Amino acid sequence: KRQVASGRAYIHASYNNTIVTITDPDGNPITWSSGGVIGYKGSRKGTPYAAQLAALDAAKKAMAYGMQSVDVIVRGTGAGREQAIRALQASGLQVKSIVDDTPVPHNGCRPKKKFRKAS
Amino acid sequence: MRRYEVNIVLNPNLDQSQLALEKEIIQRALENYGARVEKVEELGLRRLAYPIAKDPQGYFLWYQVEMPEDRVNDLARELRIRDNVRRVMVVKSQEPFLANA
Amino acid sequence: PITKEEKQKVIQEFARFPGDTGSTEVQVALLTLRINRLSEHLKVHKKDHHSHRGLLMMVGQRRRLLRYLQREDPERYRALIEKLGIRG
Amino acid sequence: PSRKAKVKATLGEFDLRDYRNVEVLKRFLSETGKILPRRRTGLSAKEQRILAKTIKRARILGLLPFTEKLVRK
RNA sequence: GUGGGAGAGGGUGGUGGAAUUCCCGGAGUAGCGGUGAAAUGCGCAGAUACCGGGAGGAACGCCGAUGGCGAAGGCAGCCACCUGGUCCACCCGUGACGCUGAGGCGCGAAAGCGUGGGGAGCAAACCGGAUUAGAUACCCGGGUAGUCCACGCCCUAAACGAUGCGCGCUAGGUCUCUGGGUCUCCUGGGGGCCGAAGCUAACGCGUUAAGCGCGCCGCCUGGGGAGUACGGCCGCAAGGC
Ligand SMILES: [K+]
Ligand SMILES: [K+]
Ligand SMILES: [Mg+2]
Ligand SMILES: [Mg+2]
Ligand SMILES: [Mg+2]
Ligand SMILES: [Mg+2]
Ligand SMILES: [Mg+2]
Ligand SMILES: [Mg+2]
Ligand SMILES: [Mg+2]
Ligand SMILES: [Mg+2]
Ligand SMILES: [Mg+2]
Ligand SMILES: [Mg+2]
Ligand SMILES: [Mg+2]
Ligand SMILES: [Mg+2]
Ligand SMILES: [Mg+2]
Ligand SMILES: [Mg+2]
Ligand SMILES: [Mg+2]
Ligand SMILES: [Mg+2]
Ligand SMILES: [Mg+2]
Ligand SMILES: [Mg+2]
Ligand SMILES: [Mg+2]
Ligand SMILES: [Mg+2]
Ligand SMILES: [Mg+2]
Ligand SMILES: [Mg+2]
Ligand SMILES: [Mg+2]
Ligand SMILES: [Mg+2]
Ligand SMILES: [Mg+2]
Ligand SMILES: [Mg+2]
Ligand SMILES: [Mg+2]
Ligand SMILES: [Mg+2]
Repeated sequence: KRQVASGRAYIHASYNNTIVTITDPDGNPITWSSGGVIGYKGSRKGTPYAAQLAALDAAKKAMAYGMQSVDVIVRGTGAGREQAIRALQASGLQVKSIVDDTPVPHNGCRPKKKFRKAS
Repeated sequence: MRRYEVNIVLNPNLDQSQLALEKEIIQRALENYGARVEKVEELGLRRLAYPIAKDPQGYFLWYQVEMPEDRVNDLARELRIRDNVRRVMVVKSQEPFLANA
Repeated sequence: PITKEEKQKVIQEFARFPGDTGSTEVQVALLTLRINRLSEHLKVHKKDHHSHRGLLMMVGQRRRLLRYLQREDPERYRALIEKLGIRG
Repeated sequence: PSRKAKVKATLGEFDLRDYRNVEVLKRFLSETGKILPRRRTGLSAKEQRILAKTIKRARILGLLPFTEKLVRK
């Protein structure tokens, strides 16, 4: 119960899952979705197809709020990052722009051993 | 005594009176710490590349000075005591290094 | 630090004649200058070892020059020590 | 890699030690706030070395960005 | 000596932005996370994803290099102060004042020790999930010491160029960092690569010698036993020599 009609779409994509939030111009979310929000449970959440389904689900739930045009912002590198963006463009939502906001430290914190040989 | 440059970034939302006040305080601290002002440049309000103290702009002051280096750090500390002073950067002066010469 | 008027002052103090820069007396004088300043610097900053090496080197140089002067003309040597007030 | 050319080639005779000059310095940063490598800057060893310093200074002052957001991903 | 230079060389105090964690608030709801696949775990006391604010600690992206500095260990945000070494130009001063260096003294990565702080992230030990014939381990979730600071110890290493320091001599070529110059190029100091002569068992080294020489120091004398035993010295201990 809003009637936003213009907003932001955050695609946060890791290798294990893709979660898509859709928010008002001030960044407060409205609806969100993910691999697990659709049927998938295990590794399949990190699929590009699951990313497509997530983006589309999120966008559908968004257009339920009377959403029309969004600004897409992408965080993270993973399979189905781009596929999430593609699903979003094809969604019927008008995509005004795409941005990579993916956070990186300037040598801040010690990574886990998996992520070592880095800082 | 050595030649320095004092960069000062202030609150753009200051009115005339309070601004004149802050500048007065800067002058007084500068003099009290033994600095002589060779040249001063007031750039005014400028767009920052990122918010400083929540605010997208800043008020720029530039003072080329000479002073007793053993007293330099303190001066900067003094300059930062004020609340309305957002940035202070004191720099050892240098001869201009040109490319395309 | 050591500025130019200071250094020139000590140079013209220990010179053996006008124009003398690098005679043994003047060198021992300059080394005493730098050593004193540096040891004062190391009175605080006890944890700066990289400078302390410098101190060792300067002391070494001074002691070798003095050893030379003692060997050559004992009078100029006694004079130098009495003037600067070193050793002990 | 570096397919246009030489940031240095298009520019006037400028002070590399002026951190207060935004106009000239902004040309040495990429789309993101990252400082351009030598291929792009066209500068020399100590030239580049000085530029890095003055840029970092300008960043501290608030005149130049530390980092930016990439567009059209 | 005078006049210039480059530099993550060292010490003290400041200070900047990104990120992580935690806390407060807003919005939002059914999962998140994690793997080869999973489970533990976390989430309806509302998590994850998004926004704003706050606290705190630690490390400094791009620049960044096949780069620079240091005797070595090692040194990287920015600012100032204090300070070491070094290179060049002038050819000004001293007049062999030199080299090496057993002992001694000091410095000495990481881990470790003592006292007191600090503790975000990481993480020996430990506690769980899995995998496996079994899993102690690899993989996943937690996690204490520790990692950080001060003061005091410890003295080790693939402390590596596996190449002691100094000086003189013996083709060049090519890239590079930093000075000077009559600045296409010559000249000086570093860092690389290909190679003359020569050396080497070979690999390779080759004006940054592993070549030709001189000086001085340290060292080696088949493998295992064994860097063990005994003794001594050092250490709070671990332990070291
Ligand atoms: K050895
Ligand atoms: K030149
Ligand atoms: Mg998954
Ligand atoms: Mg569209
Ligand atoms: Mg303030
Ligand atoms: Mg330094
Ligand atoms: Mg923060
Ligand atoms: Mg909350
Ligand atoms: Mg449960
Ligand atoms: Mg409920
Ligand atoms: Mg805390
Ligand atoms: Mg090393
Ligand atoms: Mg110096
Ligand atoms: Mg002469
Ligand atoms: Mg003579
Ligand atoms: Mg020696
Ligand atoms: Mg002794
Ligand atoms: Mg140690
Ligand atoms: Mg330690
Ligand atoms: Mg301890
Ligand atoms: Mg952990
Ligand atoms: Mg673990
Ligand atoms: Mg060569
Ligand atoms: Mg060379
Ligand atoms: Mg050379
Ligand atoms: Mg041959
Ligand atoms: Mg060769
Ligand atoms: Mg035998
Ligand atoms: Mg042993
Ligand atoms: Mg051993």
